[PDB]
Amino acid sequence: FDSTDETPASYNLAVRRAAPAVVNVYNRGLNHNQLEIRTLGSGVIMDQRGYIITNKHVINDADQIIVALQDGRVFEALLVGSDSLTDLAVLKINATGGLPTIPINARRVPHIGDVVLAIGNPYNLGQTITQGIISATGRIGLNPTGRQNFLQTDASINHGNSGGALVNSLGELMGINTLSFDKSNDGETPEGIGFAIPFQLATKIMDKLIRDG
Amino acid sequence: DSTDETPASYNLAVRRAAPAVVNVYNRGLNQLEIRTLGSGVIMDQRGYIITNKHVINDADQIIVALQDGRVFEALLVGSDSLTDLAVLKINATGGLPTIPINARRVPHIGDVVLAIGNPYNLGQTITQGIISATGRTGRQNFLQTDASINHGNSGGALVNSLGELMGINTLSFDKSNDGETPEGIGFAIPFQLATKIMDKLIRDG
Amino acid sequence: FDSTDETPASYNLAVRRAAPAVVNVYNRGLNTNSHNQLEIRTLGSGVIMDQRGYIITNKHVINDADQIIVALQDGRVFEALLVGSDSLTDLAVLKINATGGLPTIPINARRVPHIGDVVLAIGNPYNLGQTITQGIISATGRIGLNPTGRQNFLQTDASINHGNSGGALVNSLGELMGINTLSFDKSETPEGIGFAIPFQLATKIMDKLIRDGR
Repeated sequence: FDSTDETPASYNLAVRRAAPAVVNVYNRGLNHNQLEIRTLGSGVIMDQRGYIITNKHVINDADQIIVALQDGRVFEALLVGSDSLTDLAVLKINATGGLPTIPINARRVPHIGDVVLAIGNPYNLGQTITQGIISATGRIGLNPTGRQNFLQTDASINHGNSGGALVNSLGELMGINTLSFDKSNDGETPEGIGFAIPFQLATKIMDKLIRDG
Repeated sequence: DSTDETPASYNLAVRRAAPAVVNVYNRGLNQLEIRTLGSGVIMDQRGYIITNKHVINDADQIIVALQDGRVFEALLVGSDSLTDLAVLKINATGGLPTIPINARRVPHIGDVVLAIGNPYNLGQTITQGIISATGRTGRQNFLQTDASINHGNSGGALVNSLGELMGINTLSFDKSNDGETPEGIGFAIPFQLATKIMDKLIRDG
Repeated sequence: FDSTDETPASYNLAVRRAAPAVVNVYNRGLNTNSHNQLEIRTLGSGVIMDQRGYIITNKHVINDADQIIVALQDGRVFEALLVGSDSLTDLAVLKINATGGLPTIPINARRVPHIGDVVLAIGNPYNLGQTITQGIISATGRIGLNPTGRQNFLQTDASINHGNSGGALVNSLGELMGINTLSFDKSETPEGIGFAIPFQLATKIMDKLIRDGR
């Protein structure tokens, strides 16, 4: 066979569309005049004004919040506001050049079985893309998350992924990665159970935090 | 503008297969509480359900919960320790969703598969992997998969992108080497074998 | 008309093309406690690179071997000779002598691996037998300094376990992307973080070791 003309199966289109808007978020603290990285996570640039969604846990008790873009630009971020109920926080960067923004299709309904990519900075390795599916789109009854509206996914999520993007194969934002199941019942480590705040809610909470705080 | 583009998805398989995958509760006298939980697959309109033997062992009461909200008390038809399969029976009156079965489908290594079950009682969960290997003390024959399988997935379904049953999820490899956790190594009883075991158990033979 | 031809989504084509060329590699040492018998000390994977019987594996799989055994998926078993190893890249080259035709790994020298490409990892984790796992290319290298200490690793979330080392990472076409080498294993258990030597570097090192042995 000659595969030179065949095309490898790929979600690179989604990567090129979405990944430039996903940032590395650095929670710096003083411990001396010199600042040190205390926590790191990810964030998503939502619009051209410089508003960024991240996770509240990532940015709590920060003396300085740093945002690093995949294009090499580094900004100091301002905390616009945070919501403990949803674990979301909004940041603001002041930029000249123009900013990459996350694709959002407000009319897209996420479906269970949809291929998704998680985009973030696990263990400070640098931007990482992982692939899974939507395992669930919320819950009707009471469940161990205590919430009714999480997207669940088996796209590998690690420490440093929090605040980052979950996108479909088109690069459209599905959710903001927030949690990974860790409760081992009998020695066994949970595998491929992760949670994201649905994009519709993330949009709404951002808008309210921008205007109110 | 991706408005008319179509997201890559295995939702078709989900719609076809997931309604037939049930939550299995091993309940024990407390009053009455949940002891072990797993999953099960509704195999036919008669109300016969395949599950895992370790899920239902020593139960005072076996409860089966469907995704449509119906809850039934299940009766233990029989179990097979050699294959770790058990058959349950619920009230078939009122119509039941059943698992798609293609008896002529040959499972191939590299086939995309979805695992369907109730891990950690989170509610029905779909995970995606591929068939990693086939034909895997013990003389058992398994399909191996990297579709994430967790405590509570046992007795549940492994299906292909068409929603056709490939196997019954049974085991997750956890044998560490130099102090490390295995990732993406899971085992399912092939559907042909499971069907055979179910038939024998129903006959009581 | 009653039997239609719908087929499930599958990477079986890549499997059929690539998997025959991925071998199980056994590092065997003789012990002086049981009748000078050879026993397995380490196991990994390897990739048959050309018809002559040259095989890429990881250096750490074949370190201190009294005997290196190579097992093919068709059932053939060979004693391999160590051609050479490179500690800088953790690659080793083996040589087998076969009468029949050997299966070889598909290589497209003009293929550029892209982040998001579907990949399959092929190897022998925990001596279960050849195992195929599926992920994507998570990253194709790093510009900045990072915890791996290196700049050219392909990162992947295709599940990699003990025994996968020296084995193949291929795309959906069966074309070699890299040689699986490392897993991020200890700090929280990391999930879906694995590393492969890019096929271009693996090919350059192999040719060097075949020519010189160094």
